[PDB]
Amino acid sequence: SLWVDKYRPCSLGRLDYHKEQAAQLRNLVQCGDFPHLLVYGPSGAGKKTRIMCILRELYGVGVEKLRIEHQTITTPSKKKIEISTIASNYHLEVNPSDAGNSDRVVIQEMLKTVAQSQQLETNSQRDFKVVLLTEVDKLTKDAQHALRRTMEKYMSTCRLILCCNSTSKVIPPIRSRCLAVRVPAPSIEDICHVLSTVCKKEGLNLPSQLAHRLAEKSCRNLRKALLMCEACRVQQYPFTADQEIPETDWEVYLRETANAIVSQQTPQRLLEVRGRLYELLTHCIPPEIIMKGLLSELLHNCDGQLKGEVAQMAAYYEHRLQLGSKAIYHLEAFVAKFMALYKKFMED
Amino acid sequence: MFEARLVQGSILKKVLEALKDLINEACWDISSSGVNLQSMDSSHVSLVQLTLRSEGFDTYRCDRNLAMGVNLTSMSKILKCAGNEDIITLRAEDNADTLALVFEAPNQEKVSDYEMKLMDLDVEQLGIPEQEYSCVVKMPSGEFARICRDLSHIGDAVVISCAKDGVKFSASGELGNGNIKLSQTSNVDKEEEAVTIEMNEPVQLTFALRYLNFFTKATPLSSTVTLSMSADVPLVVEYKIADMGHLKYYLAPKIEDEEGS
Amino acid sequence: MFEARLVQGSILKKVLEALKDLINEACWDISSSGVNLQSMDSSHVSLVQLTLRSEGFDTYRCDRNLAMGVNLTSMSKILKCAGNEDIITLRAEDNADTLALVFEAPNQEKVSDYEMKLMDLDVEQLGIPEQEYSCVVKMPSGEFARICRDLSHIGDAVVISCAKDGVKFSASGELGNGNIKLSQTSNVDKEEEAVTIEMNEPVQLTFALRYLNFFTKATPLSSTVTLSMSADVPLVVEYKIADMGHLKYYLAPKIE
Amino acid sequence: YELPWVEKYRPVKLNEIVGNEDTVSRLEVFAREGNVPNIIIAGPPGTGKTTSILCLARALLGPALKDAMLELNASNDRGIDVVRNKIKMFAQQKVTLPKGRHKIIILDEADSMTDGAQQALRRTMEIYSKTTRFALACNASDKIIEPIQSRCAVLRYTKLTDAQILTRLMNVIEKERVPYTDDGLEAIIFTAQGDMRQALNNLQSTFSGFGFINSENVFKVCDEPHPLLVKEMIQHCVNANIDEAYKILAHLWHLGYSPEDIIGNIFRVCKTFQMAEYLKLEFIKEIGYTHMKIAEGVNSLLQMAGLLARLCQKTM
Amino acid sequence: NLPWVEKYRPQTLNDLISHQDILSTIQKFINEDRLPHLLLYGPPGTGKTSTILACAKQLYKDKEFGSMVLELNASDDRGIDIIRGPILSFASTRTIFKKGFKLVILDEADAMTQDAQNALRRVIEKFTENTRFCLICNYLSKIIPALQSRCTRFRFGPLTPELMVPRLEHVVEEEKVDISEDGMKALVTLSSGDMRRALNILQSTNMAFGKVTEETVYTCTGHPLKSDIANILDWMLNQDFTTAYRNITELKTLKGLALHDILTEIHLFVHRVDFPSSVRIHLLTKMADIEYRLSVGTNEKIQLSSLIAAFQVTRDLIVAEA
Amino acid sequence: SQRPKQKVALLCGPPGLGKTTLAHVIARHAGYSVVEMNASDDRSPEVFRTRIEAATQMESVLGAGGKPNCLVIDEIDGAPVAAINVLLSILNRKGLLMR
Ligand SMILES: Nc1ncnc2c1ncn2[C@@H]1O[C@H](COP(=O)(O)OP(=O)(O)OP(O)(O)=S)[C@@H](O)[C@H]1O
Ligand SMILES: Nc1ncnc2c1ncn2[C@@H]1O[C@H](COP(=O)(O)OP(=O)(O)OP(O)(O)=S)[C@@H](O)[C@H]1O
Ligand SMILES: Nc1ncnc2c1ncn2[C@@H]1O[C@H](COP(=O)(O)OP(=O)(O)OP(O)(O)=S)[C@@H](O)[C@H]1O
Ligand SMILES: Nc1ncnc2c1ncn2[C@@H]1O[C@H](COP(=O)(O)OP(=O)(O)O)[C@@H](O)[C@H]1O
Ligand SMILES: [Mg+2]
Ligand SMILES: [Mg+2]
Ligand SMILES: [Mg+2]
Repeated sequence: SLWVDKYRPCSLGRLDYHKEQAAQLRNLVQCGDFPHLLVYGPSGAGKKTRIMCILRELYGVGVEKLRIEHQTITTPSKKKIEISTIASNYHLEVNPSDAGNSDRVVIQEMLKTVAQSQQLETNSQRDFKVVLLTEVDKLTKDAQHALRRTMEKYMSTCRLILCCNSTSKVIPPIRSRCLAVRVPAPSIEDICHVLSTVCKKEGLNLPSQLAHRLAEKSCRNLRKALLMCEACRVQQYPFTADQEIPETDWEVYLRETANAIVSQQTPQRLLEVRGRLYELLTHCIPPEIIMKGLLSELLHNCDGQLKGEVAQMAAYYEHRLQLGSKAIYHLEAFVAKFMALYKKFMED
Repeated sequence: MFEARLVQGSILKKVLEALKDLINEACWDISSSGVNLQSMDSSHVSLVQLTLRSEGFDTYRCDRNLAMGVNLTSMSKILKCAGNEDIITLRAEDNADTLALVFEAPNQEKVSDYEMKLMDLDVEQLGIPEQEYSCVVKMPSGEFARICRDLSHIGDAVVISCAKDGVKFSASGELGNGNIKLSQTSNVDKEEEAVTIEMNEPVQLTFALRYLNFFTKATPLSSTVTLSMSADVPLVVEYKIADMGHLKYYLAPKIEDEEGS
Repeated sequence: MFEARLVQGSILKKVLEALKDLINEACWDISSSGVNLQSMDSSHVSLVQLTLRSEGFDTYRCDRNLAMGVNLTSMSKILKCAGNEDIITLRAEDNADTLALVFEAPNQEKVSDYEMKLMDLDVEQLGIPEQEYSCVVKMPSGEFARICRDLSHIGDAVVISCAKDGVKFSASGELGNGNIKLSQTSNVDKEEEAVTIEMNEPVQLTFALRYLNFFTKATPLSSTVTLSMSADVPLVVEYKIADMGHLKYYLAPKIE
Repeated sequence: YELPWVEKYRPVKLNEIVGNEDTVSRLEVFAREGNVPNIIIAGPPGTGKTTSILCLARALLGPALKDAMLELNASNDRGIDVVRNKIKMFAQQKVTLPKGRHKIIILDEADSMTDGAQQALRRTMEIYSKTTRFALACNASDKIIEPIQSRCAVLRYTKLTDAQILTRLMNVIEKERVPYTDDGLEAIIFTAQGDMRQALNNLQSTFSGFGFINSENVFKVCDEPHPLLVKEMIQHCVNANIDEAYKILAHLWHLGYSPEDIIGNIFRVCKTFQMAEYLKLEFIKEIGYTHMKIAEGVNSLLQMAGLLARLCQKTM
Repeated sequence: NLPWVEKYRPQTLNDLISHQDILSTIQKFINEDRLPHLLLYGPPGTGKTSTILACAKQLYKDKEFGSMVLELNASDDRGIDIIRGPILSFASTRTIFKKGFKLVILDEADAMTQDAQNALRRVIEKFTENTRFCLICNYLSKIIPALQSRCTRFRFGPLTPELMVPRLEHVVEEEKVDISEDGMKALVTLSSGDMRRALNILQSTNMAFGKVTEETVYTCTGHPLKSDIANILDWMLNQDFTTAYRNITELKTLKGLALHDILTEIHLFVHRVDFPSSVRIHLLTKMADIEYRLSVGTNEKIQLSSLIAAFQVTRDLIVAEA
Repeated sequence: SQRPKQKVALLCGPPGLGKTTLAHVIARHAGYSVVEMNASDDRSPEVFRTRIEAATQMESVLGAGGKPNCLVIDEIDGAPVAAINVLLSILNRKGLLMR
């Protein structure tokens, strides 16, 4: 069993970072009229830790007894779509963004179905029940309009906890009626604290300097930090400060992509780097993640008078990739513009 | 003050089942001569005129004329509350939003009061002129209903031709052809089963079969149907509603393109 | 020129009240002996052969042997136009693209002159040999429709076991089992209500109830039905249509 | 009750069609021979796909056309039961036909049919091809599946070159003795844009509307933005002049023109404008971007002003 | 009583004005029986339904109007079903009374899919000598080019103020309202050549403020006056960023103006200003960027300060050019 | 029960290579009477169910056995999901699929 999820907290008092938000949420769920929640922050900050912790504090013992159900829905076109559901006897958890263009269909039908379902022995447990919408940000406009309709009509019997990142694409009038809970990414010292705790439980003597290296290469992402710690334990048990940390294959692939860019400024190297971009894109990783990795591994090389225009073109081609439908044209346009600007930079 | 009593009760039900799917809203024009109705389909192809005379009702009295908007689906449900032998008394006010129908048992044991809410409609009274027809054919009601019910399986249209041999109903569809002939019958023991044809000029016209299938749900109203057909004249389907009035239909014929092949 | 005239019109309705649901299309082959129909279903399991002789038609004229492919769902809407006592006459030319059916009333008030379009089809002649069957059961046809429709709910397949105690129809399914026994009835007032079992060896076989429900739409054709079953030949359901022809169903066995 | 010129001057034989000369000649070779393969005809509207398929079916069948030819169209219902029943039992039927002549199912506007309709189409056209041959007509081949274009022979009809449109237009005009001006007839070409039925209807319409066929009458009965005004607008955008082009913009906006038609005529004039090739590419990209601004729902005068500003700044 | 828009629908080909060519061509078509299928396209509220209804009532009597005219629009469900329903069933049949062609009047015809347009254009070809269609639409560009190749297209265009005043004067004469000299100018400017908005805003400020002036209709409609836009552009070209931003946000909060109307009036004001050409190119580019920027749902104050920002760059440029 | 672990074939690819021709000549090569199917031609669950237990799961009516049949379903890429569900429920039964 991995220690990333084995030593996960259960109660709100055994949290390692953001104690004040933990106390605020504990006193919020201590009284009645628990409102609609919109939890947000960066990836790996620990939103879902707060969410199952809130579910632990809201209910009794049976909060981690989860199972997968499969529910079929019908589009206006005659086609059956099977959707997945992570559910318990006290709550619901749905990812509704897996259905791309039929997100309004599932957002109407599935929560109409669970709203029309009656809580058996409702006097014993609590007043209402909670529904998690795990990936909610990339839902489209009228899907989120049906979502706020669902929030309005079953306000007495079904409150929702929407979890996402980058709420700019989340519509305004769902943010008005939802209590906004913001979970920041843990700092370098809090990541070092929880790494030292997860090593002290498992009989380990991690030096502080290697914990700083793990925190600074995890880029404020605790799950990735604990996975690096696990992989470092697998690689070598005697821990030295000068330790080779096993970085993930797509980051070092982006590093090789970036040094293939800065090596040559010719169309043949552009063909090679377009092949590398295709190999990166075929693994179903998001192109904004590729863009961010390219800019992070690109700013370690370029001169100080050229970082600003490079960053502006990075934002420009990420935005036009979001407006478009095929990623490789905008990505290789960004790479071609960077090569043209760099060869103008060293040519003069 | 509109009080109108009708002893034979299921004849209004058959009148309504004739209007049941062919038209969804209609206006009742009420005068001292009685009840009048003139409406069209939503497609504006078929015209329906329904006339119920004053003397056919049991006790009819009506001080002022009444233009009355009716949804025939609502009283299609309300006249299904009426029995076959029940007595129907219609009641309305001069400025009513309401309509009252009282269904009475023949032994005066069961009394029923039913209310319908009325809707406003703009009425265009299309004055039908009196025209002489080239062909007038009276035939059984069940026979004509069977004629359209068989010929609606072959195609969507019928070619009806009236000539010196008689009347011919034709159809041509993807399954094949169909031609049913009817001749003038000299002697029947009953006057309700004979086909009798009066003519000036042989005619030939094409009609949609959805409309004729909607028309021939008025079969139990009258035992005999009068089809008045002529060139440039619609297909008049007259049912004589006993001695209390008449139900008349008007179908425009279809366009037939002329081909040399 | 082919021209066949038939006085009892409704028997052709009884004949095709069950043929519109088994086979969507069928071939009529015309010879001086009469009119035959040997046809297969779409899934190569059930065969039908229908024979209507020339003696039972009051007017029959077949100059040359003819093959006409008739859509059996395009003909049923030319069939529902019939009265029960109407007179049916069928005509076709020697180069027939069409097939004419002419109806008259019992009082001859109306003359119907329908004419359907024929169709071209691949033709195969599957010669059924002459074989002895181990079990032959003469049984009422209305009861045969009843038994097929009552084990319609029980399952999807049937097992028939004919042995010395009689014939046994068994169906199995999620609702349970339905088992029936019919014995050799000794004394009946009418011969049509009797059951006559001729046996050589006890025979147990399995078939499909959907096709048997399709078979038993021919219950107004005759008051009796012959069930002929043996070890490996398919099940034969025989309806002797009046004194003028016969209708013959072959149903292939299921695999166990 | 005179017939319109679209149906009156329809061709009756296959050599009167001026659309695609090699395809028409091969269709006539197949009409005289008989064994016509499964064909699909694609292209813009008005090229004459319907009259080519109709003339091929007529010259094949002749007197057996009323039984050996099934024309299924867009105004008829084309559900799953229709391709299950009507097309199937037309393809299963027998017609006494000659040695080379074959049954024809004219499937006009096949791009508007549903997916299950084409799913029931494919087996039918592969199996019954010994008797019936499918002659599909369509506008865009993208809405039709690739297997149907595979089992058919695809015949791309080009947009008509203006010369053959002129030859047919002198044929119709000499058939009617309608007076004309030359530049008005070129205006009828400009209003056509490869749509020959549109050229005939606009000429028809215009003569019935106003006597002499002159640029003023056709541009009055059509009321598109004038080519001279939009061409002078693009010319004023070439030499970096926002103001002189904006008087033309205010002239075309106070005349009540919708922005969609303004940007469409802007692109259509910019297609054939005599300027530098890379400059034309940049202009077409900016006109396309403003056309997405229009199509997304921003139809202000300021979007036209910003289009003019972007065309002005792209010329230094 | 009713609103003035429904009380004065021109019932006669005499009452309507500023559409005399459409009048002359359609009456010339209908007297000699050469009327083709019609496609009436233009802005909203310029009288598309009124002229075709008055023409259909000119042809037929009231006692035969029900069997020779069928009216449909997008209030009903529209698509592939109702083209195969009432429309061709009306079109394929004859007349119940007398003889002549029929009429189908389809209001707001640009709201159907192109499959429905293909079905309808084939219906138009199939039955022409007995049916004359009339399709009223707002935008021509939503209609397939073959459908425009069937029916002749008529452009109504704008309602010019010099033939928009006297109908408003006539409804002023029939219904007594307190209206000053600026009332007609504000009615013909504020309604944007749409006379349905003119008689709706006339009833709105008659019911609301009683008297009709420039100030009453501009405060009821919420439009900014020319003095307001002059003050806004004076603050943008005169004051610094804090003072101009504070002035315009105070004015926008007090008067309830909207940034889209401010942008439109500012654009119609820029070409009055004798800006240098590059500065005007900069202004039109940035203002078109802002008007696309409001269309997605951005915060209005930030785009307001963006407009102030662009005008601050321009004032630095004009002083640097001076 | 003597069936292969791969019960059903799923040949796929671009149009116009000869998958149907290969399947037909291999069925004629392996002693099978050919029988075809279009899936979205009859798109309801019930008719698909009737054909899926009629084309397979049956013997032959001809003579002393004759030759069997193997079902060749075409165009099930566009079949409605209930038809593939019926085919899966008839494939996963453990009355048994034999052809
Ligand atoms: N090549 C041509 N030569 C002569 N007349 C033509 C030609 N193409 C079209 N026409 C005329 O234009 C009319 C309409 O042609 P159609 O074949 O109906 O157009 P289409 O190819 O079907 O395009 P659609 O159906 O509108 S997408 C015909 O009736 C002819 O009068
Ligand atoms: N030329 C005109 N002369 C007089 N009144 C007019 C004129 N044009 C419009 N109107 C008035 O405007 C009212 C509305 O006209 P409509 O024809 O309904 O508008 P429309 O052209 O159909 O635009 P829609 O329906 O919004 S697409 C009419 O009832 C008239 O009172
Ligand atoms: N060896 C061959 N030589 C020539 N023609 C062949 C050969 N094999 C098959 N064909 C023909 O080419 C076609 C084979 O493709 P098909 O199997 O019918 O279509 P497909 O490959 O299944 O692709 P789709 O998706 O069904 S269009 C048929 O028309 C055959 O008659
Ligand atoms: N106090 C803590 N103790 C141990 N692990 C923690 C603590 N807080 C966060 N984590 C770890 O950080 C990871 C954050 O993942 P998650 O909750 O899914 O955040 P996100 O939803 O933003 O990806 C979890 O896997 C969790 O194990
Ligand atoms: Mg066409
Ligand atoms: Mg209107
Ligand atoms: Mg295939």
